[PDB]
Amino acid sequence: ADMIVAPLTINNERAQYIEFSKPFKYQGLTILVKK
Amino acid sequence: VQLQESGGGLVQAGGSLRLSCAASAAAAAAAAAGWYRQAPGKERAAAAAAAAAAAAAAADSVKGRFTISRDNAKNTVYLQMNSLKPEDTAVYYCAAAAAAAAAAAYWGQGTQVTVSS
Amino acid sequence: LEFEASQKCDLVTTGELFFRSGFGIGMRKDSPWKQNVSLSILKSHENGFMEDLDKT
Amino acid sequence: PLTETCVRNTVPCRKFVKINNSTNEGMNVKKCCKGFSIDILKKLSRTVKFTYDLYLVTNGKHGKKVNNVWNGMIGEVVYQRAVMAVGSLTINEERSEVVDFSVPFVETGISVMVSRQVTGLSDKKFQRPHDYSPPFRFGTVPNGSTERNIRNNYPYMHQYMTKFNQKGVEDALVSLKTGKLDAFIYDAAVLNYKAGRDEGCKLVTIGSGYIFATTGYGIALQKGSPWKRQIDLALLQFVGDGEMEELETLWLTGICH
Ligand SMILES: *[C@@H]1O[C@H](CO)[C@@H](O[C@@H]2O[C@H](CO)[C@@H](O)[C@H](O)[C@H]2NC(C)=O)[C@H](O)[C@H]1NC(C)=O
Ligand SMILES: *[C@@H]1O[C@H](CO)[C@@H](O)[C@H](O)[C@H]1NC(C)=O
Repeated sequence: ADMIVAPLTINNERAQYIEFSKPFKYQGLTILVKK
Repeated sequence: VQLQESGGGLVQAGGSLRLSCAASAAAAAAAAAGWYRQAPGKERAAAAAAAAAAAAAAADSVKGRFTISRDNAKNTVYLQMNSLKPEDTAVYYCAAAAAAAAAAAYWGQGTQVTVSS
Repeated sequence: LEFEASQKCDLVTTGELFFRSGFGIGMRKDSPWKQNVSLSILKSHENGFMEDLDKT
Repeated sequence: PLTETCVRNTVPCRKFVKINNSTNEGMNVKKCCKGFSIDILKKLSRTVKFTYDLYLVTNGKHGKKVNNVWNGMIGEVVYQRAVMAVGSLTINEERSEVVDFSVPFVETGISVMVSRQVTGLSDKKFQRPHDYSPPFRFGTVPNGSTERNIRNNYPYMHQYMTKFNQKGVEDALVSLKTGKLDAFIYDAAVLNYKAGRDEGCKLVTIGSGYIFATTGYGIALQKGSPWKRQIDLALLQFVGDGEMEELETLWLTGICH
């Protein structure tokens, strides 16, 4: 294929080869617990 | 510092000219050189530029009509202009900035270029 | 995780975000589509259709 | 004046002046400057081997494309005044049309600030000032980035904003505190700071940090320069190493947090 449309994270390991551009939704990291 | 502009005259539409601005200085490697145009009734406008690195930027308005060049050996920047149109009638000016100095906007006496039938 | 906790109740997330990143499309290098898709996505985001789809 | 310099971990920068009463001269005075955005490039240029000088702006604040011409840092870059350009710069549709941008590193957008009663951009209160209560006011600093974006979607609010235009930043907040205005609109990345380092926590943003038109801040470079790949990769690397959090904490403090 020639494109990916998926919730892909941008990081150093990927930026070397495939050029991801213009993020459209910011997100971080959290942790789940039962309550 | 002081500069000096020349090269104007009267030329029929579609003709060409070679304007030139020159100044004296021992550091002439590092100066931005820009061309300014100011017609009656309009504000001063940028026309062409040259960077210290050696890049050329041309304004999209009259893009392709003229061309810029700078000689590192001899302290003079001359503007080669081609395919003249009546829209270009104005007095062109030369300027420099940065690499020291203060009160940075430098303007020559002025050279008028006339394009008409 | 936030959406899943909102939908499937009795589950909660603990702590604030300890990282920052972004989601985005990916293309093979030197592909023509990149410039225009990046230009257009910004205009779409400015318009608000992306914002409207969120509440949906 | 102890040694005609300033302490280490700060970069000098040659600020221009408009002379004294425009009589003559006008001295390029050396005065070092610091802050957040300047600090990031100091650490950045220790791995790309840069050599750099700084000089601040001359006219305007950010820029606007009027009469098919530009002035501002965006105007400076398009005419090659400086290869790089940093500082408070907002990514947007019009700006990226002429000059390229890098990957953003801090998230932001627009927000509203009020003293001490509405839901947001669809609130019916913002729709029309024809309510029973006397009309209230907006801050909406002119010649900015939001104003061009605000004009884009619906006009009738902005012509109302034309009657009353605030100036500066500090001058706006005191006017809200006194009661000259009631709804200040500006970008969120700075309103959260001002509400934080404040007195009494009397000023807050609406909702739980509600944000509209999310946007990022980044560094703009000249079009087609080879610096593009390197400046992008290096900037992304520091994000992974957990450096943005540390630098954020020092210059983004929370008193009301
Ligand atoms: C990106 O999109 C723009 C959309 O306008 C393209 O510009 C058009 O390009 C086609 C052929 O590529 C021309 O026939 C049109 O005349 C262009 N439109 C205008 C208004 O000039 C542009 O070519 C696209 N570029 C890439 C790399 O995809
Ligand atoms: C803001 O725009 C007005 C429009 O008339 C102008 O007079 C004023 O100088 C501008 N202020 C700036 C660019 O700081």
